[PDB]
Amino acid sequence: ARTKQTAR
Amino acid sequence: ARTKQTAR
Amino acid sequence: PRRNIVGCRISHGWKEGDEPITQWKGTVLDQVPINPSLYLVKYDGIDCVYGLELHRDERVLSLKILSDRVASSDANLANTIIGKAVEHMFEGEHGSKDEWRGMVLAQAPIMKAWFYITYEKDPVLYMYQLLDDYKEGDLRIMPGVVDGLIGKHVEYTKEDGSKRIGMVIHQVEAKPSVYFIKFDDDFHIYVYDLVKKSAENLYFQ
Amino acid sequence: PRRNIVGCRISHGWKEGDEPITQWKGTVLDQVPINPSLYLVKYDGIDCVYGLELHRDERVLSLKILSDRVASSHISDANLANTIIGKAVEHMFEGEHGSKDEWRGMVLAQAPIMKAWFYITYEKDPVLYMYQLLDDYKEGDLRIMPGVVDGLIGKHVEYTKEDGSKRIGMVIHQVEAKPSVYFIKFDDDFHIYVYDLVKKSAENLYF
Repeated sequence: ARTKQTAR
Repeated sequence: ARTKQTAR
Repeated sequence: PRRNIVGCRISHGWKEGDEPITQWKGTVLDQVPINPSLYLVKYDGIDCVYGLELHRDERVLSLKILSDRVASSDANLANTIIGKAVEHMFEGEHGSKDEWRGMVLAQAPIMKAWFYITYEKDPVLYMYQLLDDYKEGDLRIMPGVVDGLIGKHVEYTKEDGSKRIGMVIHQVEAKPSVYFIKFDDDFHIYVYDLVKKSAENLYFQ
Repeated sequence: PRRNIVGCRISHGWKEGDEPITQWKGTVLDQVPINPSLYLVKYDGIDCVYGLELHRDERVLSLKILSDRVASSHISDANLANTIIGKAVEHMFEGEHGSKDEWRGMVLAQAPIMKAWFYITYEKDPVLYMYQLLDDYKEGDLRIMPGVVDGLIGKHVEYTKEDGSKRIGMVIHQVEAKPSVYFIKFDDDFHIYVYDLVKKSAENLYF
């Protein structure tokens, strides 16, 4: 599945 | 087919 | 509001001039965001979409909600006609051809089986269940965007010399050079494609 | 006058605080009719939608229209798209420590311009995201789970902060497929916040 992004 | 309408 | 009307069935009396009061029934399609006094209405048995200030307009009598808004159809087929130039076949005398060049604009709000469409020789807003026309062979598919235009006042000079005043109320997503204009002196929704020469007389403010 | 940028690819520098100054690329989705200084943008490689006053925001450096790729896209199967639009979903993402997490959410609409992409928001992260969700769906990563107010567009709203003072914003859109759901832009942030007025998670909104 997709990887959650870090906040930028 | 449909028929074009006049004003009321 | 105490009671919403967008998406509801409504009825009201209509009193224009000194004609006998008649009764109208229809479905409220949309409340224009840039001018929320203005509503777009589809009246039963009437092809052209009405723009009416349903609360302000003195001709609108005894406005009633007949029933509240409810929940919401080949979308793939719908998508093949949306935004397309078309030849739309109507019937003239004794079933003869009465074919009109036009543009399918969008699926209508609320009444999703219905489509917004306008015509090159009659550039106002109509609604039909066009997939029925299509399946019957009566809709043939044929082979200028401005920043910040929504809400702008618009005018052009009439033949009479006077100015016709209105406002830009909507942009068509499938064809973004195409806008809806409501003029103060009429109930139709006028549809202009700003790419076309037929639009060059409009002045915006 | 100024040139339209809606539906265009764009590029600009970005200078905020002491953060590294970088060059951004993206696609303009929307010029908000009720506040036309505000544009919604999908930036390349960034999942959350940005609301920016692109011509006024001092963080934006030298806005340019690009011509590197076609901006728009369309949906493969509109019927399939209609089965997920308006639905509560479990949207799978990889977990921080292995396995996958079900992120509870709501598919809101196909995005403008980038029509192969869908607007979606999440119970635990109620801002506006965009993904090509039919890809997730085909891979088994999107599962369907088994307060409307007229005249709200443009209304000012405030949200109660834990710090005690009010967060100030504006209602900019109503979701067609779920008309109790609205988009809100707050003055202090670029995210587009999504609220469902039928839910208790909205009781904190004051109009």
